[PDB]
Amino acid sequence: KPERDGLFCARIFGPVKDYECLCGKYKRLKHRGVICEKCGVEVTQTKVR
Amino acid sequence: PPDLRPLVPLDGGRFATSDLNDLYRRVINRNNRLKRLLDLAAPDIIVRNEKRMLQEAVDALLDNGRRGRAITGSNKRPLKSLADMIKGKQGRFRQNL
Amino acid sequence: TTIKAAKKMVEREEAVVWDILDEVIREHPVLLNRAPTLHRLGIQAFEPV
Amino acid sequence: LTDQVLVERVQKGDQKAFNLLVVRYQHKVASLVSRYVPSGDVPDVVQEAFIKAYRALDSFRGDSAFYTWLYRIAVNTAKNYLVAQGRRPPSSDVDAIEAENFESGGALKEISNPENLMLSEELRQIVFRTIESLPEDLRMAITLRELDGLSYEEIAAIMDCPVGTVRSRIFRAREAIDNKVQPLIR
Amino acid sequence: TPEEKLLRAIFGEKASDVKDSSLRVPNGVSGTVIDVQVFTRDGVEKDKRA
Amino acid sequence: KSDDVNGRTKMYKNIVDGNHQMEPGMPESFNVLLKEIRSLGINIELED
Amino acid sequence: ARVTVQDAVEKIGNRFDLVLVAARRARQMQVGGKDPLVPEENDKTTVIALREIEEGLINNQILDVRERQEQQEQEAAEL
RNA sequence: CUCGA
DNA sequence: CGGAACTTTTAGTGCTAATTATTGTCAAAACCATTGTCACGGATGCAG
DNA sequence: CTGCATCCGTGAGTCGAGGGTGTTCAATAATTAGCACTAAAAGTTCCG
Ligand SMILES: [Mg+2]
Ligand SMILES: [Zn+2]
Repeated sequence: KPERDGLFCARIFGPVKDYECLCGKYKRLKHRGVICEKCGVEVTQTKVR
Repeated sequence: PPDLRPLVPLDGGRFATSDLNDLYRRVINRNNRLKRLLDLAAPDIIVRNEKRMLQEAVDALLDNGRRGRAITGSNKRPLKSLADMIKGKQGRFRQNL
Repeated sequence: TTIKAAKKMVEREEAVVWDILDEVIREHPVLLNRAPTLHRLGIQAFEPV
Repeated sequence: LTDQVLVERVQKGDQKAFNLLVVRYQHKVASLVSRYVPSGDVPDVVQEAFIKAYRALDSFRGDSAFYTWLYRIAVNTAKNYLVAQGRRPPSSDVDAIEAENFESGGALKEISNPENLMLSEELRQIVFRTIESLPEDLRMAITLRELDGLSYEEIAAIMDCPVGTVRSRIFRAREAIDNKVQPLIR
Repeated sequence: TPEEKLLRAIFGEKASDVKDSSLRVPNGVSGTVIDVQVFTRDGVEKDKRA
Repeated sequence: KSDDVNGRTKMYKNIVDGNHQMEPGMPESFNVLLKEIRSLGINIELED
Repeated sequence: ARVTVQDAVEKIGNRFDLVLVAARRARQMQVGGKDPLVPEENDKTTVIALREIEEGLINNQILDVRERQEQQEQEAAEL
C-alpha cells in the first residue's frame, strides 16, 4: 500500500485499483465519484494516475 | 506521474524500479532538511552547504552528466535523468515514437 | 452465435475453418518486410497461398 | 588555533564560531563516512551528523577533544543511515525497461485485448438479457440489491416481505445468473 | 482480465473464489513428462506424491 | 494497430461486423512524451 | 482476375486518386447495400471496384453526381 | 555477455 | 416460489507486542575507480 | 584587439534467442500490525 503523502499516494494522484478506494470503505457503484472521511480520494479507474 | 515511473513488487526478493525515484527522494529529503535548518537559527555556512546540495540535486535531476561530476547510485553507472530519458537510442524520439 | 463459440471452434482446429480461411485470403495481399531495410524495395506486397 | 576556546565561545553565544571547526573537519568527516555509506549519499548524512553535533554541544563534558566526538557521531550516523537504508526498498535493483519483457510482470504488462473487451461487452449483454425475462419481484429485489448496495431492511420494508423470502429470492436470482454466466467463463 | 473485472465490479469481492493461475504447456511444443522434481520448505506439509 | 487506446477496440468491433473503417484518434506514447516534457520547466500546449 | 493495375493508371493519370475513388466505391459497396454493376466471380469489393475503374463507368465524376442525385431524391422523398 | 543476418 | 432455522462472515470496537524512528557519542581514530576508442563545431584563456 | 590552441559537448546500424549480484553499535518512546469479541447482515439448505 502507498504512503499517506509520499511519492506514491492516492489523494494526490488517484486510486490504485479500479473503482476501489485505498481505505476500502466505498467500493460500490453508488459511491462512484465521492471522497472518504480521512483520505479524501475521488474513487475512479486506474487511468487517472 | 507514478504511472510513468512505476515501483512494483516482483516475485521473490527482487524489485523493479525506475531510476528517477531515488533522485526525487533525495530532492525531497534535501528540501525538508533545508526547511528545517532555517527555523532553528543555524549558522550561514551550514544552510549555504545545504543550498549547494539542493542545487546539485536539482541540476542532477534535470540533466545528469552536465555538472562537474555525474553522480551515481549503484553499479558505478550514472542514473538516468529526464534529459537522458529523451536523448540517445533508448528515448522516446528513437524507440517509442 | 457468440464469439466464444467461434473462438473455441478456432482453437479446436476443426475442418470447417479451412474453407473460411481459403475464402478470406482469396484477394487479400500482405506486406512482407526484411529486418534490414536500405531502400524502398524491401517492403513489397504479395498474395498469400 | 586550538578548539577549546572555540567551543567555549559557541557555548557562550558566538554563532560564528562553528564555521572555523566545520571548514577544518568537513573533509575528514566526508572521507570517513564515505567508507560505510555509498558515495552518492555522503553529504546528507555528513550534514545530518553536523546538525546533531551542533544541537548537542552543551553535553560535551570536555574529557576529550572534538575530533573523537565528531568521529563517533559520524560513524553512528553512518550506521543509522545503513539501518534506514536496510528498511527501505532498493533504489536501482532491476531496470524498468527490462521488466515488461520478463516472466511474472504484474503492473508492467496488462491483460487487455480488443477481443477481451468485446467478449466482456458480449458477456455484459448476455447477463443483461439474463436479468430480464424473469418475474418482476426477483428482478426488483436483485436490482435494488446488487445495482444500488442497499441493505436487507430497506428491501424488506419496500417490497412488503420478510427477510427470509428476500434471501430465497436473491439465492434464486444468483443461481439464475450462474447457470448462464458460468458456461461463458471457461 | 476484463471479463472477470466486470463481474467483480457488479457482484464481487467475496474472497472465497480462486482464480485459475496454473503452469501450462506453451503453444507449439508437445513433449512427454519424464521427471517431476518437488522441493519443499521446512514447516510446510507435503502431499502423497512428494 | 499500435498506440490508440480507444481506436483498436472500435476497429476490432468494426472488422467482425463487416466494416473496414478505422478512426485516427490520438496516440498515447506521444502523450507520454508530452508529460515527460511538461515535467520539466518547458511548457508545451496543443492549441485550437 | 487482378494482376495489373496499369490500365487504371492510364485511365486516370495521377496514380494517387485511383486509391481514393476505389476506396470510395468499395466503401459504398461494403457499408451501404448497393448493387455492383460488373458481374462478380465471388471476389471481394476491391476487385469489383478496380474492375469498375477498368471498364470506364466509374471515375471521380460519376460518384459526385450520383451522390448529388441520391441527396436530391432523398430530399424529395423526405417530405 | 554471447549467437545468425 | 414463500418462510424461519442454520450457518458463515466482512465490518466496527479494543489491546497488547514487534515494527517504526529516536538518543548517546567525551583515550584515539592515515581516505572509492580512471588509465587499450575515433572524429566534428565553437566558446573560451593566454599572451602578445 | 587580432588571432592561437585547449578543451567540452554531440554522435558511433537493425532484427530475433538465452540468462541475470551490494560494504550492520546498544537501548529505548511511541506506533502501528495482528487478533479476540461481537455484528446480525448476508449467504446457504430445506419444508410447504
Ligand atoms: Mg544472410
Ligand atoms: Zn477510503
